[PDB]
Amino acid sequence: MRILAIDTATEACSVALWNNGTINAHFELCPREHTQRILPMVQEILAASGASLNEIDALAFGRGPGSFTGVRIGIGIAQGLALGANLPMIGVSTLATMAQGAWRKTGATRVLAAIDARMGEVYWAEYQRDAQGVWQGEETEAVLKPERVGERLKQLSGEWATVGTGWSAWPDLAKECGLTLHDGEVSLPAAEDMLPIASQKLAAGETVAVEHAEPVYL
Amino acid sequence: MRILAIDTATEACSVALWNNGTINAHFELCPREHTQRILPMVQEILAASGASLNEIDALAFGRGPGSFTGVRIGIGIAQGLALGANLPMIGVSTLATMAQGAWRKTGATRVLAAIDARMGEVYWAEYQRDAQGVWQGEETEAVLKPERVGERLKQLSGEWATVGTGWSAWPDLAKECGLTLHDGEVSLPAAEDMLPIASQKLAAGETVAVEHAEPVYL
Repeated sequence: MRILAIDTATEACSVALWNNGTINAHFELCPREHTQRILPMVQEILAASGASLNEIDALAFGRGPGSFTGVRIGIGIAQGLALGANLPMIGVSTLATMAQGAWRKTGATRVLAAIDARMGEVYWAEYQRDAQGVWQGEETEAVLKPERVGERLKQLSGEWATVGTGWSAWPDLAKECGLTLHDGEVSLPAAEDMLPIASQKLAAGETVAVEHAEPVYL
Repeated sequence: MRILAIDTATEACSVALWNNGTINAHFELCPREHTQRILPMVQEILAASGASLNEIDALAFGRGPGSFTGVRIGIGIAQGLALGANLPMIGVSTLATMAQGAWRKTGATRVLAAIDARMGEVYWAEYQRDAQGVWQGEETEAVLKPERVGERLKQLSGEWATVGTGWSAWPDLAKECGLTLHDGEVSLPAAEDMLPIASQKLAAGETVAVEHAEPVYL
């Protein structure tokens, strides 16, 4: 089947289409104005793989956390796209997406995701890929102050890969914790990494109707 | 046939559905966050008239002028909705929409539309309904300084109905011009008034594909 993923949760916007494993994706840093770029990206990606919106089985959307406005804009477009085509929707975490990206690029299986939320906050998550490739640790997603993150890091063990803008925003985090951290090579989520996660949810039937697609509230 | 109109160009957001003349509409003042309200409004309206998105013949969208961000958000959702359903799109002017509203509520046939654009500017238009009900004067749409509007008013004649927030923002306009002005009873556009205009365009085949739907640039 086919899965179309869309992400506009952060400073970047991206689209990806999954077709029996074969991926078609596009990623670009999105200005303070995302909306104007999604639709064209979507139509390009669909055309590239010779697919119609009505031929897609599910539409994966970025449920955040991240930009309050950006996350909601993306969900809005996604719903529009899914409603007009009667498509089931799949919410995917921005933090989990970056973790999958770390696995894709560096083979990391334990990811500490930290997003530099404005005004001194950070969106945090501790993700660990299990044997079936499902990222465990969604219950750890939270919005914390740098200080509490530093506190959290002292309770962790084993090695981890770091992903997200939060690390460069608060360089003391990786420095003061006694953990062995590796660079996940992921600063921002990419729709292409949303696909593997959306597919596993589809396989389990964890989808939502258009009217129930919403942003995560941490 | 059926026409679905959506407007989020100004401080208000609205949706309306035309079914062989029978209208179903909803209007509400939209906060600094519109996106979150459109989809539900759309699904409500479609359900109320027992219609599916795929049963609609055209999707009318607010092409502005108005909020730079608001206008683009609306177009984005509309495109999403139209693409997933393979629907032809119809751009409708925010100023013309308010003029149609004035005709609906007061029978006005000559409308001076003025929108209070931020930072001391005003979106302006001189609209006149012809015998077939088509609003002539689209070529007059422009972004002007209050002073130039006052200047423009001195070149006009006959009576006019006033619509838009621009009049209350610059009360000297109606006071210093020698024109007989009547209250159009319309401060903000309503999707329901976009319908008659979208229908005439549909009848003439003046529609655009999803990828060509864009905001007006004054």
